[PDB]
Amino acid sequence: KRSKVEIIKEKSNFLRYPLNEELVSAPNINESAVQLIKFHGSYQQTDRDVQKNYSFMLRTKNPCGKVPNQLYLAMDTLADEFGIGTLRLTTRQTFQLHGVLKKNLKTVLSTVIKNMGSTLGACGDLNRNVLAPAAPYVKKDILFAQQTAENIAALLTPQSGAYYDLWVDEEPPEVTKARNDNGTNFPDSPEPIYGTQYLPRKFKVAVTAAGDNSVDILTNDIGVVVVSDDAGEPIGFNIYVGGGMGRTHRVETTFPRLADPLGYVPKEDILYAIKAIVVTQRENGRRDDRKYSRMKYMIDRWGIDRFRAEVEKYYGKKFESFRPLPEWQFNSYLGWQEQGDGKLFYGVHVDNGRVGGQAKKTLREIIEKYNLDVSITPNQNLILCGIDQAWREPITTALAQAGLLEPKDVDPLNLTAMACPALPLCPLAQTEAERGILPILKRIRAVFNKVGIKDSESVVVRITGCPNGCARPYMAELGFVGDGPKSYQIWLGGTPNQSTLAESFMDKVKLDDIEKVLEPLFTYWNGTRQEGESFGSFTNRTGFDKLKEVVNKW
Amino acid sequence: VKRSKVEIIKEKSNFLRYPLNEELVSEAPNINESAVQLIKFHGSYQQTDRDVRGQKNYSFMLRTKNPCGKVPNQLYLAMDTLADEFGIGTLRLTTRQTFQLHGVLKKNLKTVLSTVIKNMGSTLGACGDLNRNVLAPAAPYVKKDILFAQQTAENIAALLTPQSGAYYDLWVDGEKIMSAEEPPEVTKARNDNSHGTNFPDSPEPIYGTQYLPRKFKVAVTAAGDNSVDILTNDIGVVVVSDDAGEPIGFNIYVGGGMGRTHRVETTFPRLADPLGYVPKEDILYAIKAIVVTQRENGRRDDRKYSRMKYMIDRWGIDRFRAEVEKYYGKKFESFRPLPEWQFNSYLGWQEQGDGKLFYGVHVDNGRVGGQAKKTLREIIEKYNLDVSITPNQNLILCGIDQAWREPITTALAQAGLLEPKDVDPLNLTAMACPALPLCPLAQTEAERGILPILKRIRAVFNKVGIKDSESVVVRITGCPNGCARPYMAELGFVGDGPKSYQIWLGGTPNQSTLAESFMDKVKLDDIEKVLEPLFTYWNGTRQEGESFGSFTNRTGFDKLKEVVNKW
Amino acid sequence: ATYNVKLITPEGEVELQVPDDVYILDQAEEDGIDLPYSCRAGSCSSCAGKVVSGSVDQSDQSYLDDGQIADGWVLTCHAYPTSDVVIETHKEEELT
Ligand code: SRM
Ligand code: SRM
Ligand code: SF4
Ligand code: SF4
Ligand code: FES
Ligand SMILES: [Cl-]
Ligand SMILES: [Cl-]
Ligand SMILES: [Mg+2]
Ligand SMILES: [Mg+2]
Repeated sequence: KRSKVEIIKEKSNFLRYPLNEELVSAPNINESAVQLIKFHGSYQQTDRDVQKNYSFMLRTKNPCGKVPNQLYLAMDTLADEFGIGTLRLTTRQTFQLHGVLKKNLKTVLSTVIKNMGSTLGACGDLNRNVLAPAAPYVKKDILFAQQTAENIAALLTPQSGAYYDLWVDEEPPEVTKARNDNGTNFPDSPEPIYGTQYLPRKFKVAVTAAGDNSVDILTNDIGVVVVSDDAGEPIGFNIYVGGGMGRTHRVETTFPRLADPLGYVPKEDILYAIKAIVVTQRENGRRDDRKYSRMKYMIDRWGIDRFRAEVEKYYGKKFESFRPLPEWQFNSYLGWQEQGDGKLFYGVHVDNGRVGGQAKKTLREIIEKYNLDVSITPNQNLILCGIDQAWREPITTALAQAGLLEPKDVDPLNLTAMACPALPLCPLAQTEAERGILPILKRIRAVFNKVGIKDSESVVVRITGCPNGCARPYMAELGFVGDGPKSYQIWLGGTPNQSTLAESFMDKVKLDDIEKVLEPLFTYWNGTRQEGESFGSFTNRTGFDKLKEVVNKW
Repeated sequence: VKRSKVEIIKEKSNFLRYPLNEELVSEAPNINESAVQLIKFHGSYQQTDRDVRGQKNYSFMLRTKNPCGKVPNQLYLAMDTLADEFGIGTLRLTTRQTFQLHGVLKKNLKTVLSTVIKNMGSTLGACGDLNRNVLAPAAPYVKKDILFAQQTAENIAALLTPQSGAYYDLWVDGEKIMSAEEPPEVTKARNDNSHGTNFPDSPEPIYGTQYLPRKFKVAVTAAGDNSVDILTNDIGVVVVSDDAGEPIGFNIYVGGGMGRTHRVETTFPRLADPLGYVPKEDILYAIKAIVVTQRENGRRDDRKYSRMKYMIDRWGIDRFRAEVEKYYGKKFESFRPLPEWQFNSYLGWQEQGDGKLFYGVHVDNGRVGGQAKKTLREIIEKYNLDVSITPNQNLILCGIDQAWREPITTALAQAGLLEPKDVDPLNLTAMACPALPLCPLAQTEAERGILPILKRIRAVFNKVGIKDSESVVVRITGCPNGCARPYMAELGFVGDGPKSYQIWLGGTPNQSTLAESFMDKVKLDDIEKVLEPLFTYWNGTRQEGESFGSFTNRTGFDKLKEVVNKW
Repeated sequence: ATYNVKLITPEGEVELQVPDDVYILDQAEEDGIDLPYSCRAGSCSSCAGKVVSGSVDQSDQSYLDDGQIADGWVLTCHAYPTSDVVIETHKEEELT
């Protein structure tokens, strides 16, 4: 018993066939090609506002969210030349570029590859973009987190040259060495770790430094945390395993899950431990029903201790005990900040990561005129890196003129909010997210004002169009998860920190009825919160039973 | 909050008596809504004839309960006479091995049902929010696992028979019976509250005042024999035997159903999951436990989502098994390996295994009328035969002395009934539901449109060059409720408009596979436009002996739609 | 185009946003309003309503003749709204 996608991967000759023929046929491609083109970082979509108008979304690979100047410039131009005029920053520190016609697809990807970029493995049954702290801090543990993420991305990059064959016709030796060691490998294959069948499903890793949870670590297949040493010298990594947001409405055997603490490894061991984890998923882990394929389900089923022992077979030694860590703090990296080396960086707030019409033009003019590298954050924002102090004022002036605001001038709801693209181009969406979130945030602000909550107060709001959870709604203080054309499930219990799993509070709340739920919830928060207690902490301390009583009584 | 109108009706009815009892005897040709809902539980349905455009002409359909499809001689004779005397001159064999008798006037309803009850029959629970007819292998084989499947189905039917006595009170003023004592193992299983299944003080120890959330369907068979279309049922029970053919236990599947509704994608057909295995002595306890789990947990707010299939879809099979295990009082064992399913029609001349023969009579759509009907009744009466109804709407003449083979064969041929060899193979495995004119849920024809469709399928086959011994399972319904189990067809037509069908593909000759919807709103006139390219591509690229069903699943809808659009 | 569809039911007046390519009954259902039906394909009278104002497209139906359509009858299962429309529901027994 194996899924249709397994058979497709099997027959494809490492992701070439029949994609290769289909690419050069019709405005669309066949089902097999649709599945395969994902591994090369593109998705066939249709516009659901319209009557099948086909186009292709493309998604980049950018470990740590780092984007070289040359790539930003090419992406910016490609969006206008061959896309819909926008770049979409994502919750995994990546670009997406929507609306590409099939006849231009090879031109677009080839341009990406020739401009210090890649889409390889941006989708597919393989390692997705590896998260790291987006800020260009010079601090040691931050730099080391960033390097480690890059190493992991490279380690887990597909080695079949299928990508380069279709579209276009440095690596630290530690990575090559780790990749080549025998667990773990298929010694004679074009894919030493992935093999012919790749993974059972997408696989998501996040790396960070102790204390910094910009990366929403608990949500990933593997979370990697740099541990230091009283002087700030990295000595090793704590590891979490088995998080994921993906679930499906009315299928209670599907659920979001928080990664478990797995243990600690010395710094020199990291790539071996990671490969061991990946191989454990590769070998075990369901290929019959995609839906129960993510590593989270294997860990739910086995328990963390049996999983650890299995990983230890491929690692070749015992994980040490997970070391104590500081609390978790969310960091947006927005506004004007010091890198620590004399240069500045500026974090640009972007609602939903949607970079378009003028904001887009101005960003490109800045980036091009000062030759900046940039970085994408897991909250869909853009950091302008490596700024000389002398440039602070003209950059600030240019951004303000374009309508791009400093954090102090943005509603705090917006600063932490996220929504997925959903409609019109997502084929899974049940309702709006990106196109409906801004009016929702304004309504939340109006509920706060009516209730008497100060305009500096806020709550994390994350909206998706369906329960797949691409904006990580199940970590929100307030999550809306689309469950109908004009309705959302409301989730509560996430924290400002992203250290806590939300739970479903109510189903099928109609868009029009949102205030009927929110007003009593926030009235009770205002009325009985402890001093400075967040809505999230207040929700977990007070409990759903009391919150529902309050909602029903209203 | 949140309980359906039918729940409140059951609640107010004093175990299915009130206000049915007073409505039955009112002057009007119909009965009120509450009575309409209640009379189902006594095995009758108020209908109206949709061919007559200007005015509701009321009548009552009646459906029997015949576990395994077994029909005693006395009952066949009574049903045959009732159909002519009080009905519309036909008996309708069904996909659950039952009779239906259409067209009874309200004023004659009690006479008809009473006659059924006095003639070794029953309609109790043939409809309603309860256990429907229990399927078993229809053939009167003397083989042990077949006999045991049949006995088990009967025991289950009896176990899940309503106990209130309301039925006998309304139709027979309370009398009788005579009938067999119910086997004591059934009574014991039913009584028995050692695991909290029952309402100890109630006229309905299992069902209570509310009965089930919805109809509930069980099919029992022997390993290998899928005449019962097992995967489709709430519970599928499979007799497992040792190497010698001695029954040792049962595998159990749970949570199938066909019912869905157009443009409500939260409704769907579903295949039953393997649940596990129980030793043979445990069966009624396991089954009751499954039924009680549905009784306690199925949705009673919205009837569309009440069937057990939804509970299992939602909970998953493991959580469902643990819940059933509370009421069973012990663990299911692991589901044992089974041989591959095979469809059997049981048609033609065969051996029972004891020296007597049986003959399976092919009947298109189970519609027994005019002459075929007359001749069948003459044979059955002359030779005093018991008979059996199959889940493919056919009739088996059982217990035939070898000496009678020739005169029976002569009488049947004279009546225009045919042996399988003289039937188009498309007909042999085809089924349609009654749909129009008497089904209130029908959106188009099924039974009245299927025979011309089969002949047009045959003409597509001939044109394409496919041999006339080749076939595909065709099943047609007038709406998406799926009474002819179309979602298990190689070719299913499911009514979605006055003269249109949704076409479903991917079922297999075996009924081991769930079809998927291929195209919507295919007009009756356009059928060839879809079928010709499909069957051309089947003929052109099938593997040796590969069925249209397996060919469909191997080739995939993407490539089939491309082929259909190119055409 | 989405239209305001007013349904006057025996339990009360309810207001819904029904898109122009969605049947009236199908939206009611989505919004958890209990309306009557049986065939759900326009060939009977279970779902019959009366248009108080506005208009519907119900060409997919086949039961009602034209005098009845002119008289404002509507089969809610097979009607798309073509304007803001006000419809009395549960009106079958006003015929059969
Ligand atoms: C006669 C029979 C069809 C046949 O050609 O043989 C039949 C005929 C009707 N079925 Fe059925 N169903 C018959 C077996 C089935 C089956 C097959 C099976 O059970 O293996 C199914 C699909 C399996 C399932 O239950 O999902 C089936 C799914 C339905 C449904 C949808 C059920 C659901 O739970 O969604 C309805 C409507 C309802 O009850 O909601 C229904 C309702 C009806 C009604 C009674 C319409 C109604 O509710 O008033 C039918 C009357 C037609 C007429 O004028 O005679 N019938 N019905 C069936 C044989 C049954 C028997 O008990 O003796
Ligand atoms: C590709 C698709 C729809 C599809 O399958 O064709 C999709 C599939 C999915 C799907 C559906 C699937 O692929 O099965 C799922 C459910 C996966 C599962 O295992 O259950 C899903 C859970 C997420 C999750 C939850 C974590 C997880 O995987 O559980 C995350 C977050 C994370 O990784 O931290 C996520 C990160 C994005 N996901 Fe996602 N995701 C889509 C957008 C995104 C991006 C662009 C959202 C954003 O607002 O930033 C994502 C940013 C990520 C990136 O570049 O890699 C999206 C396209 C929408 C469009 O029109 O562009 N997706 N996406
Ligand atoms: S969460 Fe759902 S709707 Fe949103 S982008 Fe992901 S798949 Fe689409
Ligand atoms: S499938 Fe539909 S039309 Fe056919 S008998 Fe059943 S309910 Fe009636
Ligand atoms: S329900 Fe039959 S016409 Fe609408
Ligand atoms: Cl994704
Ligand atoms: Cl039925
Ligand atoms: Mg943002
Ligand atoms: Mg037949």
